[PDB]
Amino acid sequence: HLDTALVNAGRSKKYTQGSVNSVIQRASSLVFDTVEAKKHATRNRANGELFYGRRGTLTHFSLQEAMCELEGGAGCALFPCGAAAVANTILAFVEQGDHVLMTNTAYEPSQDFCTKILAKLGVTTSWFDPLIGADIARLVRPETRVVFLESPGSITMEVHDVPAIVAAVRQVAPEAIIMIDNTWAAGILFKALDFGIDISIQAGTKYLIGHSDAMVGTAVANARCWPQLRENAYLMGQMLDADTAYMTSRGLRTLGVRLRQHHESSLRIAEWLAQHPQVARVNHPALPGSKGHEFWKRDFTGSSGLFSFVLSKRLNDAELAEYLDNFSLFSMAYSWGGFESLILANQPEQIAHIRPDAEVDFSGTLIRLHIGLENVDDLQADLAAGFARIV
Amino acid sequence: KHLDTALVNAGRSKKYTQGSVNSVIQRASSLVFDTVEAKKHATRNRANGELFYGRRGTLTHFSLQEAMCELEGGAGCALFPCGAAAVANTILAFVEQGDHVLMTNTAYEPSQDFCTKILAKLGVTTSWFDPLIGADIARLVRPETRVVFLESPGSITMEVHDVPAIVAAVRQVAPEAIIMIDNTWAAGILFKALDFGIDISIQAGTKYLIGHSDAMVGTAVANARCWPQLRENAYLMGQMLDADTAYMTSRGLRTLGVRLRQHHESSLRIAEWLAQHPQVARVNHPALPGSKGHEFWKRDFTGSSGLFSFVLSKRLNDAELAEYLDNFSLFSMAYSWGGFESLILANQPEQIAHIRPDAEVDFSGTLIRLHIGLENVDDLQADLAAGFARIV
Ligand SMILES: [Cl-]
Ligand SMILES: [Cl-]
Ligand SMILES: [Cl-]
Ligand SMILES: [Cl-]
Repeated sequence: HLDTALVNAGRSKKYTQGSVNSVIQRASSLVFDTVEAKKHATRNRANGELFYGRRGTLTHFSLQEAMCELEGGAGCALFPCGAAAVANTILAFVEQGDHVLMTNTAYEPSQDFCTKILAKLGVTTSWFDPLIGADIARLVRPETRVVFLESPGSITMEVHDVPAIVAAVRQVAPEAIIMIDNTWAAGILFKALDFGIDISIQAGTKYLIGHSDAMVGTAVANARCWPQLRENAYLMGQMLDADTAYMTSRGLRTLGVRLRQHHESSLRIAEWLAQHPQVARVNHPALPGSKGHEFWKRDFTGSSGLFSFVLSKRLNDAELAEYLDNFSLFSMAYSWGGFESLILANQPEQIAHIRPDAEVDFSGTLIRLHIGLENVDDLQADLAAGFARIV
Repeated sequence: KHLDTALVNAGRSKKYTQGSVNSVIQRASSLVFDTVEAKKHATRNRANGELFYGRRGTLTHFSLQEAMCELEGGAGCALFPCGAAAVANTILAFVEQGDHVLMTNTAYEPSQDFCTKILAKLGVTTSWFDPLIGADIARLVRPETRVVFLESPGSITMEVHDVPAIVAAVRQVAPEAIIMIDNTWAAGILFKALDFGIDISIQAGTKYLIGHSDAMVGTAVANARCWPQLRENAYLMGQMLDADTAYMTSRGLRTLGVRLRQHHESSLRIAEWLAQHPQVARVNHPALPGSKGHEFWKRDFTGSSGLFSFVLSKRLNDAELAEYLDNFSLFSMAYSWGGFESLILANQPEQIAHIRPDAEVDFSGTLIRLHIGLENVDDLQADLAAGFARIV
């Protein structure tokens, strides 16, 4: 069962050496006792033998083993943050002339990587609606090489129909590299590699770490794509420091108890918001009526704590400040996936600007919440006080 | 005023240290905005030293960036998870499809491999030059040459560029070229690259900045002209350094003086002895007279580090290689360098020839690269002497 796997994944004796957790091996240089030992390490430098710190130490090997088991992949590449994982995993599979097909609900830095970096390297990008399902077939070009998913979407939380998207992509381009940003699910609430996706990318920064105090990107690839991902990310010098690798493994151990609380609390708050006269719409994958909710219920095994809702009106700048500045428990900050609750606002035109090939369908101010581990009645009380300030 | 005082103090402003000697370690992704106005101010200054997002940095990163900018005389310092990431992403930040990169053929092998295995498929071509080409590099600059990549001394074989001659030649034919250098051997301070008209000085902080072989970090200090593009394009690739390693890099600066002076004295003494040794055909140490580009090192550097190489009087067969390398008492076989301990590695001539693109090597003996650590220099010499005894 998954809770037993979260506790045990990666904690083999060769990495833990008697402690419960892996050792922390801090290292650039790794010492070869003999020429024959150096030859053996050289041959196995991509297969978990100590060779060089850029390839990893015992601590990295342990985390890689854990992520491969939890996400069901053949290998796991480590990056200094989620944006690095997205950028470098896409880059590992394109050449000049290739085309990228990305959901227009992709995390904004992911879009910006395509339009600002890939574009000047001769790699084009086009977009698709997250609910496009099987109609994505007509958007696959002869030169399309990567299809990039993100389910639920960033900020607006639309859930893909991945079985329909994958089936349609494979009909037109069987050898396409299908990737997903699986951060919201922490890679475990949606088993992407079981759905025909080639690579599952996460900002471990969010729920894997779970305490908002470390940054880490991971990419777990199937056997078909792992050697190319591994070697091309390595050619860009991509790695994670040993101590953060340790903290990522450590975060796995409480991921189950944390996510169950994030799910329980955020769904309760979402249900209350959906009955609220000052709320026009609630974008929570687990709430019935939300875009792609039926796909979430069929394809996911749980929910995390991040969602959004649209207010009944567009706040003016004075109301936005009166609303946001005076919360007692919710804090304004970027990122999410930690133990504390956060709030951020976007006006409709701010979302429209980052929805290429699409138009927004709401006019109220959008509020994105991360529901942390605080008492749910206290968080509700905080939100209710905010509603009172803008009524 | 002097460098040792700067190494002790660089980056240790009270806003970062907050009462302790060293900067605080601020571990964060989320950084909290008290008000909408505060978020607006942070957003405007997210590339200007104001707390905004962990990917941009915390106080710990700002402290290190301030120190690197001061020590290397730059306008900004980008941070990367290792030196190879700094090289790959600093080159990538300036190239576009159709561009050409002109790189010394003595570049660090992973830097070459990035050019030929990543850049090539992105429509960016790379060609090479001999490290001693000097002013004759002009004829190699193409209309599409965007980056000129130096590494002085070179990897393994330690040839020192004539940077003034190279830079003047490039500027004459392509003044808008981005001139970069991998300045790792100098720890960015023994050769003040940005004072020589180089645009960006890159370092594997992994080596002498960290100084204990237990953290990986890359840095790239850019001049005012190139800093905004380096910064924003490295950021779009998600390049950053964890807060704790940033702290350890700043911490390493504090002993960088006493360490480098010991590495210099010990390695030059060993090089001088190797140069008199009948079992040694050539000593590649930038500080040793007669070494390739030594006169440029003496004119343009202010010190030496502890990494160098020498060529044996013969090519060792595989049995001799094991007998030699396996039985050292103090020197250890490992990659990397710049730590407190001494290391040894061997390369056959054809191995080096393979990583000298469009070029041949000019020696036939087995090449031995040494990093001279902080051990007693007489002990290290005796260890080498015992090694010579095994292959005589
Ligand atoms: Cl195909
Ligand atoms: Cl965010
Ligand atoms: Cl020019
Ligand atoms: Cl090395």
